[PDB]
Amino acid sequence: EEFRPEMLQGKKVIVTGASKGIGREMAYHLAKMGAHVVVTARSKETLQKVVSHCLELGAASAHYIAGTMEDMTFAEQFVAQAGKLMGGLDMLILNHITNTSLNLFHDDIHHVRKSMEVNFLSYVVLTVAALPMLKQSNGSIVVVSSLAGKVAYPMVAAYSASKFALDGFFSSIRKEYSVSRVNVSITLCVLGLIDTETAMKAVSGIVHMQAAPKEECALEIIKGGALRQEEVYYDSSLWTTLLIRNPSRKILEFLYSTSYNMD
Amino acid sequence: PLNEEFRPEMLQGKKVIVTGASKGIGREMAYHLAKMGAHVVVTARSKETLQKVVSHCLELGAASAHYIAGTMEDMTFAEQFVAQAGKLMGGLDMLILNHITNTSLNLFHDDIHHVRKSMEVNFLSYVVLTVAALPMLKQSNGSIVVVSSLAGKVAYPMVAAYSASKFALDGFFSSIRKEYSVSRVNVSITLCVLGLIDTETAMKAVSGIVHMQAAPKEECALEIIKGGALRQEEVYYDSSLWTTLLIRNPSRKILEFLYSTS
Amino acid sequence: NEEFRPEMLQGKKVIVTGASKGIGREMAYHLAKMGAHVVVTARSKETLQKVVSHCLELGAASAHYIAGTMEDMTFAEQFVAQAGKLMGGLDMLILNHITNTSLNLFHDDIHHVRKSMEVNFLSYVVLTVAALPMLKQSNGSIVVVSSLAGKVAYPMVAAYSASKFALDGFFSSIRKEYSVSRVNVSITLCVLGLIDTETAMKAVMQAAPKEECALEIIKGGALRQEEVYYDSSLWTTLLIRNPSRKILEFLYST
Amino acid sequence: EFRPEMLQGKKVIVTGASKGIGREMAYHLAKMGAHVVVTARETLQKVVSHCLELGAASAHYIAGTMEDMTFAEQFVAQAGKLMGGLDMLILNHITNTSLNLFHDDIHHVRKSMEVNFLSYVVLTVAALPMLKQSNGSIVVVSSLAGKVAYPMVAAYSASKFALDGFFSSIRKEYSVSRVNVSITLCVLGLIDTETAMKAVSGIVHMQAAPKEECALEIIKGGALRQEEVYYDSSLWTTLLIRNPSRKILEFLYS
Ligand SMILES: NC(=O)c1ccc[n+]([C@@H]2O[C@H](COP(=O)([O-])OP(=O)(O)OC[C@H]3O[C@@H](n4cnc5c(N)ncnc54)[C@H](OP(=O)(O)O)[C@@H]3O)[C@@H](O)[C@H]2O)c1
Ligand SMILES: NC(=O)c1ccc[n+]([C@@H]2O[C@H](COP(=O)([O-])OP(=O)(O)OC[C@H]3O[C@@H](n4cnc5c(N)ncnc54)[C@H](OP(=O)(O)O)[C@@H]3O)[C@@H](O)[C@H]2O)c1
Ligand SMILES: NC(=O)c1ccc[n+]([C@@H]2O[C@H](COP(=O)([O-])OP(=O)(O)OC[C@H]3O[C@@H](n4cnc5c(N)ncnc54)[C@H](OP(=O)(O)O)[C@@H]3O)[C@@H](O)[C@H]2O)c1
Ligand SMILES: NC(=O)c1ccc[n+]([C@@H]2O[C@H](COP(=O)([O-])OP(=O)(O)OC[C@H]3O[C@@H](n4cnc5c(N)ncnc54)[C@H](OP(=O)(O)O)[C@@H]3O)[C@@H](O)[C@H]2O)c1
Ligand SMILES: C[C@H](NC1=NC(=O)[C@@](C)(C(F)(F)F)S1)c1ccccc1F
Ligand SMILES: C[C@H](NC1=NC(=O)[C@@](C)(C(F)(F)F)S1)c1ccccc1F
Ligand SMILES: C[C@H](NC1=NC(=O)[C@@](C)(C(F)(F)F)S1)c1ccccc1F
Ligand SMILES: C[C@H](NC1=NC(=O)[C@@](C)(C(F)(F)F)S1)c1ccccc1F
Repeated sequence: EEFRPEMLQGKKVIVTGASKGIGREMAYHLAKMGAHVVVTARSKETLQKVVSHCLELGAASAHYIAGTMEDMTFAEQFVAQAGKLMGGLDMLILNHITNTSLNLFHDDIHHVRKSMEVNFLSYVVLTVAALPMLKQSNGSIVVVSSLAGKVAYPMVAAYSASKFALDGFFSSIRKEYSVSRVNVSITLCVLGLIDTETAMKAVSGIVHMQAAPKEECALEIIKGGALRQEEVYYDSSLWTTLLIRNPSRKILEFLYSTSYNMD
Repeated sequence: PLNEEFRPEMLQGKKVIVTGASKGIGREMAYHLAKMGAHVVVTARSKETLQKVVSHCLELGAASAHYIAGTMEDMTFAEQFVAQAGKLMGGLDMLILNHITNTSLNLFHDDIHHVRKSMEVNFLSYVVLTVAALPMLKQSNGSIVVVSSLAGKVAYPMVAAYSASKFALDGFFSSIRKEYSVSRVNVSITLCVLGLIDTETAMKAVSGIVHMQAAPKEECALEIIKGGALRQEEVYYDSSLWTTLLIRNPSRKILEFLYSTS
Repeated sequence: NEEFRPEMLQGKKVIVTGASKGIGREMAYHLAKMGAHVVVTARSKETLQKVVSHCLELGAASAHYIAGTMEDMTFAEQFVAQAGKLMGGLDMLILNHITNTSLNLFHDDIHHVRKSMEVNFLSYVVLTVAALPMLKQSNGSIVVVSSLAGKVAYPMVAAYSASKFALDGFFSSIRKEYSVSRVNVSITLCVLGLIDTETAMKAVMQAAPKEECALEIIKGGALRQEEVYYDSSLWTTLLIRNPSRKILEFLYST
Repeated sequence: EFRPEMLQGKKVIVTGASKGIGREMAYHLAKMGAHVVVTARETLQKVVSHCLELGAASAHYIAGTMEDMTFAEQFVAQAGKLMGGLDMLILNHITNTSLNLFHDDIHHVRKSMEVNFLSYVVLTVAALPMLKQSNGSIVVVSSLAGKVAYPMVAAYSASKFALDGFFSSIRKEYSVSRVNVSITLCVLGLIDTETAMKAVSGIVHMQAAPKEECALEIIKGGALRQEEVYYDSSLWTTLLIRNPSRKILEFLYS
């Protein structure tokens, strides 16, 4: 069955990194469809604006909780506070990333580590905190990832490590869930260049290729999440999105799906 | 890569670090390297097992053989280990990154400690060891060998934390190889993708759960070294040597080639 | 955009070639049970009468046979004209016959190569050409039976494999021609592994069931699928797909 | 790795050598100092003389139509006599073709199959004793259309696909029977040949590679005893043509 805006009507959603970029755009779509949303990011000032607009858009309710996802206590506590405020949770959209520039890896281990903590580890912590509420609603988890979390790109090594780790972690637990019969879907989003302020300021110097619109991106993420799709692909090039599928991975996974015996 | 056949003489007098070399694949690499007449420095936590590896290496024919014991959970050890290892041999030609944190098969529930420890031991420390070794490797136009798994190319249930860390290795080191191509760094990076190998540890952890043909650790070890010496980008090793034909990704090579002009 | 149910063949007008034995005979039986009109062909006149009588028994709307050799292109063309006359049209053309073949090393057997190409490939084109007006009348379907050896190289089946490869290239090309020209005739290529037919079991390895093979060919044809895969091993069937070929056709489409 | 030394003094046949890629192959072989025999249906005399100007060890022609299988078998015996043996058989000729939707042109399908495929098998059968003696090479020229479906070239595509099925199957027969003759299938994208440019202008919107390098890459591949040789304008494309799932399935080499 196709996508219909009424799927999100009165759904309780969390969106992280929702103060700008694709995250903000997702908050607004959900707002228009009349969902309950809790947005988060570090900056209370920009979050206050996302919230007022979400209200003007017709969100069933909108609120923010500010803090840094470098802090795993905040991450864990935020999900509880969000869930209690809404009276449950049907969808968790994991979107935030730590600030990153294009540069050749030098000696910047602290940045590799910060990338792994914010972009990967916090997502695991947020998922654990949310799973009980999601099991209750038979809800879904949306993980926002990149082309560089599927293939190798220079200039983004710390950031690619962390997005590859997302695919590794979440694709493994999706298999775990389907045998444990946990009715929580996990959707991985693989995005090419998207025209967000920070992306444009980060890349527009070095490389360049055509950036897709953030507003359509955001909407395509929500729909893959709504339709319990395993992977969402989104780029300006149709070539790229055809090429990003990995049929041989799919083959190996079925091949090996028999050679274990679990209960 | 080098357009030529592997010959053991390629490693004679070469200066090599092997991590997690107290047992399993790591120990067999040290032995192979010793038989070939390389200088070897091995590491792991177990002082006592490391001493035994060193003794066999010396009588096997190593130009020289030493060990330094410590935990790769400690990023200060990792960084110092490499400095100390390069002092022992007078430089470094190959760095083989092989160790991993003790892990066993389990459904993920809420062990964030374990996910964290995995990322630190199986991923972060490899970055730290690589930063420390790069100067020495540049002086010798040498090689980095990163040992990985099937579960670092495809999803596999029960190894979620481990798989996260091995995927991250592909992502990090594959990106650095691109960067080494742009900036003209003559240090090869070989990522090894292994199926089930019959190591003590693996055999106990998967017994009764997975039902697969385990391949021989001795041959596995040699293929890794050969891969490294021939400066291959990837090495594939599995008992079912046809499976290794799937795991290569031409769409990925194409997108990497395609975006190479942006 | 659907799933299969036997009732899709009820009242359909279906030609089955190579229907005197093996898979083709099973296909005719399946179609009879589904209540189709069936015109069967093969060389064996006396065997075909027996196939026809049992098809009636089973519930075919009607059943007829016409005997002849598909080495004769004039027979191929006349057969289709007469099959259409007996049925009042045509909904599905199942092209299944092959010439007699053994596993053998290739030395100097040009005559076997040519004959393979004639019977296994060229007769399929002639029958298609003759059937096309009617299949256009009906928005019908062409079902081409092929082989693993028509996708990949196998020693000892060189002439057979040349003819099965040729089928893929010929019917896959016109299939794209029918898209662009908006001809609503589907083309199904069935790629099959070892099947437990009397002929194959002697000539030759895990053999899949012929009865179940026959139904799967019909299903793909009925659902208007581009390719159908059938082997005793699920592993083999996963691998027969070629995503890369799909990309390149997707590519060159512009 | 390849060096022009490799072909100095080698006895080579080039078919369809009176125009385009074929002609260029003779020239390269001439600048390499090879014995060439070239064939086609006059212009061969022009080609044979220019081969001498470029310093071929010898340069001869035999004119005929590869529609005639008697000619084909005779031409090779003749050519083998003239050079006293054969090292490389380069099969390059094709029948004249146009871009066109297939409708009811069975004669063209038949002609294509005879000239483009059956003749290549006739030439190989006649060449096999000599190529065995000299541990030689067979080089088959094929196309994108011989690996993927492509509208407008159905007949051609069938014949090219048939070359792949046939020659890759015997390649594997040669290995298991330890016959030390190599087989090189060349898969070419669009080349800026005089027939191809006239045939596809205004219809295929594609970048054409040059005649010169194509011939050389063809020659190198066969000199180097490579299984397949891809050549197209697109650096892009050529990573997708390789089919690992085919490789894997063939590894029911058992
Ligand atoms: N844009 C692209 O070209 C593109 C391409 C591929 C993938 N993606 C993916 O899409 C997602 C969104 O990217 P985007 O370009 O929209 O991002 P963006 O505009 O930079 O927004 C990032 C959001 O995350 C927040 N954030 C930064 N540090 C944080 C921290 N320590 N704790 C909590 N939140 C933090 C930011 O707000 P604060 O600073 O106030 O905390 C901001 O709200 C990312 O996951 C990215 O990987 C984007
Ligand atoms: N065996 C397989 O089936 C298989 C399959 C796919 C990939 N691989 C890869 O191949 C490589 C070797 O695996 P294996 O099976 O040989 O493993 P193993 O036998 O368990 O060896 C692991 C090594 O790492 C050391 N180690 C553990 N914790 C450490 C720490 N904190 N700091 C430093 N060293 C530590 C161990 O010694 P101590 O405890 O004494 O420190 C031992 O020397 C790994 O990278 C693995 O991911 C193996
Ligand atoms: N069996 C397998 O393992 C297998 C595997 C892969 C693909 N396939 C494909 O499946 C199809 C059926 O194979 P099968 O195993 O069922 O073969 P089969 O039992 O030998 O039947 C072949 C049919 O073709 C007919 N035939 C033979 N020569 C003919 C001619 N010159 N003119 C007209 N009809 C002729 C035969 O009947 P008459 O003698 O009465 O004329 C018979 O009815 C074939 O297209 C084959 O390539 C089969
Ligand atoms: N050019 C491309 O864009 C392209 C693309 C894909 C594949 N290819 C392959 O490259 C090879 C050569 O192509 P090309 O473009 O060079 O073709 P071409 O320029 O037209 O040359 C074809 C040759 O075949 C000869 N020929 C034609 N009919 C013949 C017959 N009945 N008997 C014997 N010889 C005959 C012609 O000489 P006469 O007319 O004097 O007899 C001519 O010498 C072919 O196998 C083709 O499939 C080419
Ligand atoms: C958020 C963004 N992510 C990207 N993800 C990707 O795969 C890149 C390379 C692009 F989208 F292809 F451009 S950019 C990014 C990551 C790292 C540095 C800058 C930057 F804009
Ligand atoms: C070291 C081993 N690595 C593996 N990597 C893999 O891909 C596994 C699943 C196997 F090889 F496919 F079996 S096992 C392993 C990882 C995690 C737990 C046990 C264990 F033995
Ligand atoms: C009809 C059959 N076709 C086959 N096609 C195939 O791909 C073969 C090799 C098999 F199915 F893989 F076994 S068998 C066949 C072809 C040639 C000789 C015998 C014979 F049984
Ligand atoms: C010789 C050429 N062969 C080709 N082979 C191919 O695969 C084509 C479609 C091209 F190479 F893709 F352009 S063209 C050709 C074949 C048939 C008709 C015209 C014509 F130019």
